[PDB]
Amino acid sequence: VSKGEELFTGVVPILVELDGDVNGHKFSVRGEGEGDATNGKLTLKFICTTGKLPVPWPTLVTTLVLCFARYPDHMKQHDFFKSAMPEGYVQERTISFKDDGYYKTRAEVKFEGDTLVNRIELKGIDFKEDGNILGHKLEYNMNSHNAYITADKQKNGIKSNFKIRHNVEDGSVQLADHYQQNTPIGDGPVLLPDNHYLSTQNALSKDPNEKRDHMVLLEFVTAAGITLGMDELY
Repeated sequence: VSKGEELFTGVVPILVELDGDVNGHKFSVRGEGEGDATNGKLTLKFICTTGKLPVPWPTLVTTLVLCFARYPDHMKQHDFFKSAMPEGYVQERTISFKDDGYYKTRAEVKFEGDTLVNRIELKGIDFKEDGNILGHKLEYNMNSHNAYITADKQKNGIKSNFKIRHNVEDGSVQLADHYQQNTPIGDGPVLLPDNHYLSTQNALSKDPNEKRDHMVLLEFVTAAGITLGMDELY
């Protein structure tokens, strides 16, 4: 059994640190805020600490803490992310932008003291310098999306693939194809889920008093997709 989910019954401080390198354009992002897994809510503010972000903020949303998803009571058995805590998990992605370059990300999500920390290394390769990404042609928003989760028993974790649709400023859509894999950091017991999905919504905004390049982010993540019998009504 895992008492990791007991770490998320209250409001939990969050720290996010990202080092990025896209086509040799280097940058760093630091975010801070708090997560409320009981409601599936994230409240975060991110700052590009190196000045100007060379990619659009929306393209980093998926990279910048699924342990804060709201799993309904009758799905708590399928919450891999909290089960790996406090030792945490590694989250790896390839994000392939269609007709453009790709991100490779490696993150460690784990508790450091009282704070849930997401520390990411990102490399971007083969981008067009005036594509939608390096050219900053994407709208500052984030459509709602459902990401299917499947067990990865042969790696003792989960995997997921899903397509993010970024609205382009001309009205077209930029597809970002995500392939994701998570594996625990510690040796403890983890829950391997049945197939299900996470339903995510986002609101991106700006802080009036912030002169630095930044993103204020509200996010909701709720698990769904596991059929509910009357046996769980008990």
